[PDB]
Amino acid sequence: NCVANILNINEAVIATGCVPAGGELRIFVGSSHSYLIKATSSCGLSLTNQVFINGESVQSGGRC
Repeated sequence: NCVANILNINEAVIATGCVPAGGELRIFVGSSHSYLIKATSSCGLSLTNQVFINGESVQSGGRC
């Protein structure tokens, strides 16, 4: 499996979550917000037809 992490403008881990193999999971980031993270065959994290904001970035926390 793969891990999904969300960072803020300062590239600081603000959200965390787990993502299955070849799947996707929505993580909670902010007082009231969330972002969907899709895991590719190569554990590549990416958004689902959606864009980021405030510099929100995604990082692979590693293995679940």
